[PDB]
Amino acid sequence: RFSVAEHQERYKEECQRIFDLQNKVLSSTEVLSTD
Amino acid sequence: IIQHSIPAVELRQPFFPTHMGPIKLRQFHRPPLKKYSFGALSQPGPHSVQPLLKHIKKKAKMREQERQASGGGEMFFMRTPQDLTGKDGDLILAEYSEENGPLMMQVGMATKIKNYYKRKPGKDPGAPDCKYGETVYCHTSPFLGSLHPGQLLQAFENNLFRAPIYLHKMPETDFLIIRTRQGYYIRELVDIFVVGQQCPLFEVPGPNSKRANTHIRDFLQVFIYRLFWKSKDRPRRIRMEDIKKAFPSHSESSIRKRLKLCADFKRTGMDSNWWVLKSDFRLPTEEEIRAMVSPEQCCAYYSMIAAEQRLKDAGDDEVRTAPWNTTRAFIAAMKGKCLLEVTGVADPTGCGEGFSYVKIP
Amino acid sequence: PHELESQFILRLPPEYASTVRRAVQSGHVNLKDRLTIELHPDGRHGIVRVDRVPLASKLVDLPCVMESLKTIDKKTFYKTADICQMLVSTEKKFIWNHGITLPLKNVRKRRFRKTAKDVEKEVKRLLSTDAEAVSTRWEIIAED
Amino acid sequence: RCLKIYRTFRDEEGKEYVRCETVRKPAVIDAYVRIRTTKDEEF
Repeated sequence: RFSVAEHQERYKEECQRIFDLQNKVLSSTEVLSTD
Repeated sequence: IIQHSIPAVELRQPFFPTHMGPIKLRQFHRPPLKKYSFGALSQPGPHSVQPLLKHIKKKAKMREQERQASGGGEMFFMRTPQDLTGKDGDLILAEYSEENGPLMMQVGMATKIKNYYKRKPGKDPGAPDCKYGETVYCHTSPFLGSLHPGQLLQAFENNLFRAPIYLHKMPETDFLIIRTRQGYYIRELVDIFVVGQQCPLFEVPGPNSKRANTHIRDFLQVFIYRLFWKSKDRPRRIRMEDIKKAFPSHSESSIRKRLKLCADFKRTGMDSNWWVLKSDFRLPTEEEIRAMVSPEQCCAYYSMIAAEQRLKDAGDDEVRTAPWNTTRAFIAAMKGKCLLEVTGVADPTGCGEGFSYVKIP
Repeated sequence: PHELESQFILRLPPEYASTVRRAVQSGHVNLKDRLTIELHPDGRHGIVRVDRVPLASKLVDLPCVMESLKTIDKKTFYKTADICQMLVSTEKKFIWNHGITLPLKNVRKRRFRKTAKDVEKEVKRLLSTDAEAVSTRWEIIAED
Repeated sequence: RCLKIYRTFRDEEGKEYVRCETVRKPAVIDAYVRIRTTKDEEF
């Protein structure tokens, strides 16, 4: 029933994941098809 | 550490507007192409664009002569409004990912490019070198995530925010046309950065806050002092309807409250219908007036009133996405007060990319 | 006084963009005669004439906000203007959905969060018509 | 629910034409009604 390390680590990992998804999508030089 | 231009730290009125109406708050940081009434471009017809490459290299050679005449160190050049033209210097472009950021720089303000480079475990060759900015080795990631070993990330760093930027080459078809009253001018661009989600370092105040009303009062006082400095009359005197032209949403009781101390109204005789400066009042020096209001406080106030307009036009989820809430949430998360739900509705993308800065316990 | 400069982006067809780029990087005033811009009183229509060849232009609104940043030492950058408009050469039509950079494509449709409840101006016109009237009758309706 | 408005006006010379106008835009609706409800309380 963690109320301390579980919440903190979960928030931290979601933060690294979003930071790393944004870096990749933004630096992509891949052409994107007009929709 | 950030040194803005002398038009920016003196809060001069083209660059830092005193009043923004509703149609000017909807077009906040998106200024439309205005039609001129007088000038060379005001006459209808075809207009030749003018190349400016002798102007660029003449100005750069002149600034290098100024720098080598002053001992060769690093110099401060942006001292006039005519230094802030696009006609000279090395221009880059900076595109924003979010539609309406929580904070945004006014014209004339400075920012730095910092290249954060986490070394590889043990031996590393050195930071991949980059054309713009200075490199710094970051063990502790500035942003929410953490840098990989051997990963260099460039970022805009100033007093307002800190945001990851990504250098892209320009399209092969796009040029930059600087139009003024006299004619069109064309530059090419080669470097364009994409600015990610901002990490706010300044807290936008809320509407009717104490910090909000304090900034409004201090801005009006600074404008009144600078009108008194501009007065040529030996007893310095100003007119009330100059201030009413600058701040037309203000009730005149507040303007008279600011003029009550430091001025008095002359009805008859000489200086009639003028607000002369009191003889015992020492008008503050330039550095005291600069210490009264900061330009970043003006940017935070402009963000607040623009978000006020957008929320007002669109009739609690939207209120959470207001920059006073999101800036308070992010700065509180950086002190370790609270955590943020990184997936939510304050997400400026509207998809899984990007963060949401709203407080969670 | 000082008036903030108004910078916009000009997008040309690729062969005409190559000729304009070569003439810009050359640097003579010969380019001045070759490249002209005529903006129509619509405000969103124009001709760009490259080498006296007319091209049809539209001034469109860009979904993101760009900012020109000048520098003298390539370490500190000063914001010079805000760019929000592009004169592409070849209302809903005057709004551009894509951004200039490659990662920003279909930004307005996909990477922009949309919050919703011209329309205000229409409501003002309706209020003016109600004022110029004598008797006003209103009912929220159903299918009819 | 859509919004329909009936307007009574006087034409040049002598006339009393009535115009019934229906607003199907729910955005125009909201902004329209909010002023009346405000002006109804503004008395």
